[PDB]
Amino acid sequence: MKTPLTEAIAAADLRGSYLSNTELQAVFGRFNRARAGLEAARAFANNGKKWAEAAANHVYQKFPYTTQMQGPQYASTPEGKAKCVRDIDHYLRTISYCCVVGGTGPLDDYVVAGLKEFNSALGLSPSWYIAALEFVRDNHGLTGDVAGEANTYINYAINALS
Amino acid sequence: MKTPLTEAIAAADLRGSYLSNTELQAVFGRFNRARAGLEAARAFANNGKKWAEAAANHVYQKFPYTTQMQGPQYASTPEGKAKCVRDIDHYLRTISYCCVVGGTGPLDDYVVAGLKEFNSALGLSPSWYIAALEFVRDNHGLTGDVAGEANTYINYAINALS
Amino acid sequence: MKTPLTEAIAAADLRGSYLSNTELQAVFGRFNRARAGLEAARAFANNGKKWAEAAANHVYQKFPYTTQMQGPQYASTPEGKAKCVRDIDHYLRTISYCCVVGGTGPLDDYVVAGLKEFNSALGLSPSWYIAALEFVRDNHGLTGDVAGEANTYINYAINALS
Amino acid sequence: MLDAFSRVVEQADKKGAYLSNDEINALQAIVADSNKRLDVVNRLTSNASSIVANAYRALVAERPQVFNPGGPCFHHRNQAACIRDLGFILRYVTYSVLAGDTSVMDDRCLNGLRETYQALGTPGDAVASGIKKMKEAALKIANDPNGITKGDCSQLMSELASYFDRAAAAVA
Amino acid sequence: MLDAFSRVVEQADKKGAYLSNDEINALQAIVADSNKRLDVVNRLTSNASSIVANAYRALVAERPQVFNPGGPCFHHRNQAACIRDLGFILRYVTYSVLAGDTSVMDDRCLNGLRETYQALGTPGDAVASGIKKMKEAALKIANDPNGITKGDCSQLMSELASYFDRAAAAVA
Amino acid sequence: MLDAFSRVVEQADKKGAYLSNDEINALQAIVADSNKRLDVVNRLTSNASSIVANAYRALVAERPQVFNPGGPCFHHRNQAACIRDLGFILRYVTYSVLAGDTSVMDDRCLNGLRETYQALGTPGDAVASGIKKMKEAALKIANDPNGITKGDCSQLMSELASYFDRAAAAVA
Ligand SMILES: *[C@H](C)C1/C(=C/c2[nH]c(/C=C3N=C(/C=C4\NC(=O)C(CC)=C4C)C(C)=C\3CCC(=O)O)c(CCC(=O)O)c2C)NC(=O)C1C
Ligand SMILES: *[C@H](C)C1/C(=C/c2[nH]c(/C=C3N=C(/C=C4\NC(=O)C(CC)=C4C)C(C)=C\3CCC(=O)O)c(CCC(=O)O)c2C)NC(=O)C1C
Ligand SMILES: *[C@H](C)C1/C(=C/c2[nH]c(/C=C3N=C(/C=C4\NC(=O)C(CC)=C4C)C(C)=C\3CCC(=O)O)c(CCC(=O)O)c2C)NC(=O)C1C
Ligand SMILES: *[C@H](C)[C@H]1/C(=C/c2[nH]c(/C=C3N=C(/C=C4/NC(=O)C(CC)=C4C)C(C)=C\3CCC(=O)O)c(CCC(=O)O)c2C)NC(=O)[C@@H]1C
Ligand SMILES: *[C@H](C)[C@H]1/C(=C/c2[nH]c(/C=C3N=C(/C=C4/NC(=O)C(CC)=C4C)C(C)=C\3CCC(=O)O)c(CCC(=O)O)c2C)NC(=O)[C@@H]1C
Ligand SMILES: *[C@H](C)[C@H]1/C(=C/c2[nH]c(/C=C3N=C(/C=C4/NC(=O)C(CC)=C4C)C(C)=C\3CCC(=O)O)c(CCC(=O)O)c2C)NC(=O)[C@@H]1C
Ligand SMILES: *[C@H](C)[C@H]1/C(=C/c2[nH]c(/C=C3N=C(/C=C4\NC(=O)C(CC)=C4C)C(C)=C\3CCC(=O)O)c(CCC(=O)O)c2C)NC(=O)[C@@H]1C
Ligand SMILES: *[C@H](C)[C@H]1/C(=C/c2[nH]c(/C=C3N=C(/C=C4\NC(=O)C(CC)=C4C)C(C)=C\3CCC(=O)O)c(CCC(=O)O)c2C)NC(=O)[C@@H]1C
Ligand SMILES: *[C@H](C)[C@H]1/C(=C/c2[nH]c(/C=C3N=C(/C=C4\NC(=O)C(CC)=C4C)C(C)=C\3CCC(=O)O)c(CCC(=O)O)c2C)NC(=O)[C@@H]1C
Repeated sequence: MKTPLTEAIAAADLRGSYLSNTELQAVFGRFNRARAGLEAARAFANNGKKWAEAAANHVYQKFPYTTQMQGPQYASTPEGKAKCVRDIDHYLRTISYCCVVGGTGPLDDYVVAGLKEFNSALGLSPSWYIAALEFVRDNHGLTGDVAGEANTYINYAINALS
Repeated sequence: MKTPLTEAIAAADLRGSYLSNTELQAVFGRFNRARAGLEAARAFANNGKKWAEAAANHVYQKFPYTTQMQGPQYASTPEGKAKCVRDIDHYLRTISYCCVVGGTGPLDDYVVAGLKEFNSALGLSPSWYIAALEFVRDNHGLTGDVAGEANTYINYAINALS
Repeated sequence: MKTPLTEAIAAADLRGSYLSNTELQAVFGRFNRARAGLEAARAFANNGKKWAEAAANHVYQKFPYTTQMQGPQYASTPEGKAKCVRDIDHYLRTISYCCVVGGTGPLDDYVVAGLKEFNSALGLSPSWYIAALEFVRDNHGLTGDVAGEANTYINYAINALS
Repeated sequence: MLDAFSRVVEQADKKGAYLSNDEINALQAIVADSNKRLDVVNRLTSNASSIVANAYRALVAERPQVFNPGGPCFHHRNQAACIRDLGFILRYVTYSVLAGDTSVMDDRCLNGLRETYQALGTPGDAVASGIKKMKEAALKIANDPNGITKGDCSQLMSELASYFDRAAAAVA
Repeated sequence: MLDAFSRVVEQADKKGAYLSNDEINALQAIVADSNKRLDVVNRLTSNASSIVANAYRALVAERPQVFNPGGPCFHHRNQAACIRDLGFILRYVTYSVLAGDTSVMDDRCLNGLRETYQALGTPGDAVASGIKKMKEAALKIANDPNGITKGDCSQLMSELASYFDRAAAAVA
Repeated sequence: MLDAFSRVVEQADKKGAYLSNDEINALQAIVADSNKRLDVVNRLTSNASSIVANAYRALVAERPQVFNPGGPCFHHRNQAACIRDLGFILRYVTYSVLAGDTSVMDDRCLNGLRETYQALGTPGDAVASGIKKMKEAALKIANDPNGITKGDCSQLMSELASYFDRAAAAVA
């Protein structure tokens, strides 16, 4: 998919040559920030399923109608709530993959590609997810560079969702 | 082939959507004139083979050389006359198909497509056919809208033949 | 490959027609000079292998370093000399083919196509071959039109080699 | 591409004979119920989005494995590509009801659709189930008593059913 | 694409040896009768239209089913497409007589012509009959005593015959 | 196209579960030796031309028939096309050492390379011999003690060897 290593290779294959000094540095500098990304994906691994229920509750208080209205595509029934915690988890799960890969590759192919065509065709709304996604961005409470990597990809999903 | 129904479908498939209100009317108005077209194709069904011999004689009097000259591609011999009544019938037979289809589809694919490349390569002349085709246009003697449909497609073959 | 006959056919197939009067003359005039070309290819057939050793010695005196330096891609060793007489022969052998064909077809596909990409990738130098190829151009000593045909294709290889 | 009329004309030319009286009457019947035929084509066009959405919802409710992490239809990329495909089938079914012929669907759609889904790893028996549900709805919508002149647009439903069934079989 | 000369050159290079004396004399014979060879190539070019027209006329007179309502070659669309094809074969036959080689015809024309006609439903044995008639004429025209210097352009007719026969076999 | 990391991520998504702790540590090891991995990728890039030139020289010295009048690789046209191909294999081997994954080579290069050489009449067992020699050199160059910080870039050589061996097998 998309990653600075896989990307730098593609931009070299097009030229029909090896990697340039300008690219060698881009890949060399990738491994330098790699440790922070892996530690970020390690944080989601543990308390990642927990943020799912936490964010699922946040969205209910932001938008009360999601848990009271009819039953076509809302979290009114207990069955629909299980899908809300599920959907939020898929976001957090994919975001951690971006930290391991060091690029927005996972989000690009997994959640972003085909985002709108699906949501705005099944009645689902972006505002529900963005709201519960902004929640995690604040409550995850990571350190420094580990929090930097996590946020760069948490907010990215928010940009595509808007 | 070519028909207002098949045509309206194609112009909708290109847009990657269903039929528009502007097209729905075109197909809806097709069925309105459909009864006249079928009754026209019914006229050819009966006294259609008769117009063949009638038109075959007309062309001989218009162009005397078609039945007196050599035997390469003329109606001089009795064998060549059988082909003249045959060729005229193919025109009338196809024209009736245009009435059933409600479009110049049959003529377009059957007689028009490849008309010249063949005729002007085997020695045959358009003037022979146009002459015997104008004959039918007058002598068929149909009613009103039944005659309208028949003529719209009889004269069409004359346009392509010229 | 490339020959006035094969060429005139291609330029006619593109037009989707037969040969024009302007082309018919080009092919008709080919056979007129054909006898000189065949007699030229007959000269190489006999004393052609002899010019190989003769030209192989010429290049050694022009460039002394070719037979004294290291052993990567030079004619220093007796083994490398056998390859020098071989390489020169391939040139003379192909040039005679141009005389039979009446065109630079053989040289174009056999030696010219891919010339540089190979030579300047294996350490070989054009100057070595051009030098030993100019030798033959003078020492072959052919008659008139037989010498004309031979030279037209001997110098052609020199143009591509430069 | 061929329609209900152009197809009989093609059958008449293959024998070098005019369209018989009994054939003129056959197509004459097609024109007589054109109004009903158009209403069918128009009710599916309108309720297009609903039909494919519910057909998708019921299909994921019947086969949750396929649309989950591991299944062939996971990811927003594939999720939207499944709805889109059902939408395609419905569009050509509608085209066929208009033409009174199944050629447009057979060529433009069904042609190599069986090998396509196969070369991509799509269940096929899942797509067919999506079409069978998309059918139940199409019949209920296209044959609603309210808002239309009362009558018996019967042979249209049978034909509508033959188009859906034809499409589902062509993939499973 | 290859010609009578370029083909022997290709055979000489495959062994890494010059063109032998006996081979220089062989092509020398080809040049000696070039005038006759060109006259052959020129008489077919001129009488091109006649040959394919009569070949078509005789072929429909021998197989009337094929060119009638029902047969594969009916409709002005297909009628003109049959003449055109015969014209193609004749054009490449002429190309071959010029080159003294059958490569141009084998690649540009005969290559996949057997599968083509097959995938379209063309009799094949009808096309071959069209070429065999197109041959009878070509030989009569290209070998007429009037208007040309008297001689024996024999081996040209035999070669001309091998080209036509080669083309007809490649489709039937 | 996939790399050492993106491949494990793909394996984690197929089960709908995060990247386990033991997997985080695995890739953690890949980053720890990245400096050595890059030096490998950089020493092959520099000595690229030498490796494929000597691999060609030794291959013609081992199989003189193939590169002579008659053999598949004769003519400047084919002579330069052989070097170029070896160069291709080496380029993608280098790409793989960078990515820590063999996908780029499998898709962009090895994909249909076995059928290609086959449909052209290339020995295949000759190309594989060109890669095995191109390997001997690559290991000697990429693993030279001079000019680099001393250590044990061992698992890189084993991996480098698996890439070359993978390429050679994919053609023979
Ligand atoms: C939680 C914010 C709320 C809840 C949302 C909700 N979503 C669905 C249905 C689906 N959710 C997804 C999600 C994904 N599938 C993917 O592949 C990806 C990318 C990796 C995502 C994000 C999908 C595909 C569906 C459709 C299939 C399904 O039915 O599960 C529902 C169920 C309602 C329905 O069936 O239409 C709900 C309830 N609802 C809310 O109101 C929330 C606040
Ligand atoms: C009558 C106006 C006169 C007569 C005409 C004539 N035509 C031919 C030969 C052919 N006629 C056709 C006609 C068609 N074939 C088709 O598929 C279609 C479209 C559906 C048409 C109109 C064809 C194909 C031929 C060639 C095959 C054949 O030989 O039948 C002839 C015979 C002469 C010949 O063989 O070249 C004649 C005599 N001739 C006149 O002078 C007329 C006034
Ligand atoms: C003679 C001028 C001198 C000698 C030249 C030299 N060449 C090589 C190696 C090769 N020569 C060729 C030549 C051709 N192959 C072809 O297909 C064609 C076109 C038909 C040509 C001209 C090739 C392909 C090679 C490479 C294969 C091989 O090794 O033989 C060598 C050997 C050195 C080496 O292996 O790199 C030499 C010595 N050297 C001189 O210094 C000359 C003056
Ligand atoms: C079958 C699904 C149901 C049914 C239909 C039915 N339809 C008619 C007649 C008409 N249908 C018309 C539809 C169109 N097409 C247009 O483009 C358009 C825009 C103005 C309209 C309204 C139409 C105009 C008519 C004629 C006028 C009318 O509405 O009556 C009929 C009556 C018989 C007939 O063929 O005319 C029926 C019965 N009847 C059912 O029972 C099914 C529920
Ligand atoms: C074999 C089909 C018949 C035959 C032919 C024949 N042809 C020649 C010699 C010539 N042919 C010429 C033809 C061309 N080519 C042109 O581009 C062109 C334009 C000016 C012409 C006229 C040609 C110029 C000659 C030479 C002069 C001449 O006409 O004699 C010959 C004579 C032998 C020879 O090879 O020269 C023959 C015999 N002879 C037959 O018996 C066949 C009927
Ligand atoms: C294995 C083939 C050999 C080996 C290599 C080795 N490499 C290092 C560490 C570094 N490699 C660097 C390479 C790069 N990459 C660049 O883009 C670049 C441009 C400035 C350079 C110089 C690099 C910068 C380092 C760190 C600094 C340094 O040179 O030491 C090491 C040391 C261990 C480590 O991983 O850092 C080794 C041992 N060691 C061997 O024994 C093999 C011969
Ligand atoms: C949804 C009901 C099921 C499903 C569908 C699905 N489709 C694709 C991708 C493709 N579908 C087609 C088929 C067509 N292309 C067309 O243009 C037409 C009509 C003219 C049809 C019928 C094609 C060609 C593709 C590939 C190209 C593309 O993406 O458009 C996929 C993705 C397969 C994958 O593994 O990536 C899927 C999943 N999947 C299901 O689970 C449902 C049963
Ligand atoms: C006439 C002797 C017979 C006949 C011929 C026929 N041909 C077609 C259509 C095609 N013919 C070809 C073949 C070629 N295309 C080329 O470019 C060349 C030379 C380079 C050849 C030999 C092709 C490709 C087609 C299809 C595309 C096209 O129309 O040009 C047809 C029509 C088939 C149909 O059923 O529509 C026919 C009938 N038919 C006969 O009955 C004669 C025996
Ligand atoms: C040299 C080690 C051996 C050899 C090679 C050889 N290659 C060709 C021609 C082709 N090689 C390829 C393969 C590729 N194309 C690509 O783009 C890539 C990477 C993306 C590969 C691997 C292709 C497609 C061709 C044909 C098109 C072209 O010329 O580029 C030849 C010529 C075959 C012929 O008979 O003309 C040869 C000979 N030949 C040897 O003897 C060595 C063993």
